Amino acid sequence: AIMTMLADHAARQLLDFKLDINLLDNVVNCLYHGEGAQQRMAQEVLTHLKEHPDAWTRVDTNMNTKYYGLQILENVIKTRWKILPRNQCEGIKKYVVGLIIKTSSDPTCVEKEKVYIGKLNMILVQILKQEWPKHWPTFISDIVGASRTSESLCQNNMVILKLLSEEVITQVKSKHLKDSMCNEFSQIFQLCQFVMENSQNAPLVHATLETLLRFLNWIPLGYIFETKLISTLIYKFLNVPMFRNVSLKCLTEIAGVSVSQYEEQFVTLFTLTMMQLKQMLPLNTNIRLAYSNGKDDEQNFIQNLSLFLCTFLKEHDQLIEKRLNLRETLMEALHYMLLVSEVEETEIFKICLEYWNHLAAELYRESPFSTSAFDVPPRRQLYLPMLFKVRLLMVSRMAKPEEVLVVENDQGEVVREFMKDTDSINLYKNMRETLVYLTHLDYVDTERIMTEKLHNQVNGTEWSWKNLNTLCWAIGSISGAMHEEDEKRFLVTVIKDLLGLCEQKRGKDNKAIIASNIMYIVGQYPRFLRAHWKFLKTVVNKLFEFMHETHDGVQDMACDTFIKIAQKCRRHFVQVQVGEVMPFIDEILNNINTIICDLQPQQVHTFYEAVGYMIGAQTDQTVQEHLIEKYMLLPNQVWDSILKTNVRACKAVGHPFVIQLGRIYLDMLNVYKCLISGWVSRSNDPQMVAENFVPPLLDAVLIDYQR
Repeated sequence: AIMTMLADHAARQLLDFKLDINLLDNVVNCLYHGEGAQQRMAQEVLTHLKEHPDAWTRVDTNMNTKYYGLQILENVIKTRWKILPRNQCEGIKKYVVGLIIKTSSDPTCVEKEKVYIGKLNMILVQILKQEWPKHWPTFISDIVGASRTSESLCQNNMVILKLLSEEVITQVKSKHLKDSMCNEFSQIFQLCQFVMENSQNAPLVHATLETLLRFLNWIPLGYIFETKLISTLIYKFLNVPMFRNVSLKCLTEIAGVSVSQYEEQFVTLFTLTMMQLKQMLPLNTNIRLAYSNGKDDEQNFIQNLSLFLCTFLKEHDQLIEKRLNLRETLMEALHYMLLVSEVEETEIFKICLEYWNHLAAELYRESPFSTSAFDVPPRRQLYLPMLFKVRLLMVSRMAKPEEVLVVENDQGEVVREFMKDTDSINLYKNMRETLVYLTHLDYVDTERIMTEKLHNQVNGTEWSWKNLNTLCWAIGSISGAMHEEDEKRFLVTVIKDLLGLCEQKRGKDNKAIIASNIMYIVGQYPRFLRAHWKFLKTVVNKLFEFMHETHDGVQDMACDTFIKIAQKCRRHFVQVQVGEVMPFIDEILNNINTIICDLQPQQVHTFYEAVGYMIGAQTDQTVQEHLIEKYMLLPNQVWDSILKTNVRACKAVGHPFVIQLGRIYLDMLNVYKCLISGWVSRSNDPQMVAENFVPPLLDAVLIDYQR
C-alpha cells in the first residue's frame, strides 16, 4: 500500500505549480480502479475548484481529457461570466468559435463520432445563452456567413441554430421579437433555401429541414407563400423515405398559419398534399395494423399525418368547403383521418380527437337541433354521410370515468384500482363533450347505434366485459342530450335489458362488471329517476342489495353512487308517493342494520352523510324534527346514560339541527368547564343564537383561556 501514498502526493503538486501524460493516466485510473474512482473524483473536484487557465492550453496540446476540460470550461463560465470583463470573456468566446470551426472542419471528427463536437456545441450554447442579448447582435449573420464555405461547417451550424432555438412567454413580446429579428431571420431562411435546392448531402439536408422546421413560425410570410417553397416540399422532399417524417412536420407548421393575403396557396397546399399522400399511402390500407408492425420511424409518419390533417382542417376547412371541386378531395381526406383515428395508442388518439371535438363543435353551433325524426343545414349537408361513422366510433372508444372504479387486467382479472393524475380523465371528458355534440346532431341515429349493440349484448353475441363497459360509459356521457319524452322511452329499454343482462350473467367476475356499469349509468340520469318513483325505488333497492356484495370495490362504488343519487333526488325520498304509502327513508332507517354490516367504516360514514342529506330536504314543521330524532336515536341514546359522525350529520342536515343540539347542549358546557362552529355557520336564526346559545360562554369558555 506504499504506492498509494506516492500516487496521492503526485497529483497535488502539479496543480499549484501542466503535463499531458500524467493527466491522461489519472482519468483512466479512476475508471479502472475501485479506490481510484473515489479518490480521483475527489481530486477532480479539488482541481476544478482552483481555476480555468490550465484547461485551454491543455486542449491546445485527448478525448477523455476533452470531456474533462470541457467540464472545466463549461462550469467556470456559468460562474464567472458576470464577474469577468466583457472583452476577456469575449476572447474566450472567440477561442470557442475557433475551436468549433477547427474540429468540425476535420474529417476525422465524423470518425470520432462527434461526441466532442456535441459537447463543444453545448459550451457555445451556454456562452451564447447569457451573451447574445447584450453582446452579439451579429452572431446570426456571422454563422450564416461562415456556413457558406463548407458542408461540415454548415450542417454543424444548423445544429447550432437548432440549439439556439431551444435556448431562446408572452404574445405581444414575441411579436415584437419577430418584427425586430425579421431582418436577421431572412438570412437564416435564405441559407436553408440555398441548401435544400443545391446540396446533395442527406445528413446536411436532414438537419436543414429540422432547423427550417423550428424557425418556420418566425420567418416572414413573404418567403413562404410567395415562393416555390410549398411546391418544393410537395414534389421533392415529401416522396423521399429519408425525409418523409420530418417534412410532414413542416407542412403541418405551414398549415398552422392564419390566412390573411394568401388563400389559394393554402388550397394548393391541401390538394397537393393529398395528391402525394394518396400515392404514399393507399386508401385501402388499414392504419392500425400497419402501425402495430410499424417501425420507430414508420409510426411518426402516421402521427404526423393525423397532426397535419387536424392542424390544417381546423383553420381552413371552410376554405376547402367553399369550392365545389374541393368537396370530393375533402371527403377523401376526411376518410383518411377517420382511418387514422382507429390506431390504438395514447398520443395519436388524442391528436385526432382534438380534431373530432372541433368538427362536432362547429356544425353543432350551426344547427343545435337534430334532423330528423328540406331545410337541411348547409354545413351539415357536406359532412352528412361521414357523421354516423364518428358516433359509431366515439361510443366504442370512450375511456374510464373518474367516478367509477373497475379495472381489467391483461390476464382477464377484474379488480378495483386508482390511476395517476388527470391524463386518463381529461381524455374521457373530451370524448364525452364531442359525443354530446354529435348526439345533438341526431339523437335518432345515436339511439339506433346503442340499441343495436345492446341487442347484441342481450343475445350474448360478442360479449366481453370491456365491450359492455365502453357502451355503458357512453350512455352515461349522453346524459342531457336528448329531450325528456324521448329520453324516457329510450332509457327504460336500456335499464330493463341491463337488469336482464345482470340476471343472465353468473359468477362474481361478471356480476361486478354489470353492477359497475349499471351504477354509473344510473348516477348520470337523475332527471329520469325523479320522473318515475317506482323506478327509482327499484334502483335504490338494487344499490342497497349491491352493498351486500363481498367483492371489493363494488360496495365502495355503490356508496358513491348512493350519494350521487341522494344529492339530486333528495326531494323524492321523503314524500309519500302515489305508488307507495310508506316513505322510502322510513323503510331505510329500520333496514340499515343489515346493510351497514358488510360495509367498511369509511363507507358507513358516507352512507350516513347520504341519509343525512335525504332527511335534510324535508321541512313539514315538526315532522322532519321527529324524523331527525328517530335517525340519530340509536347512537345518541347511549351518550346520555362518535362526535365526528355527529358533526358530519350537523353539516349535512343544516340549520334544523336545533332539536338534537339543544338537548345535549348544556352537558357539553358543564363537562368542558371541568360542533358549535358548524351549527352557527349554518344557522339562519341569529336572533335565537345571540339571546340563547351565546350567553352560556363567558363563564365556561372565556374564563377558561385565562385559567
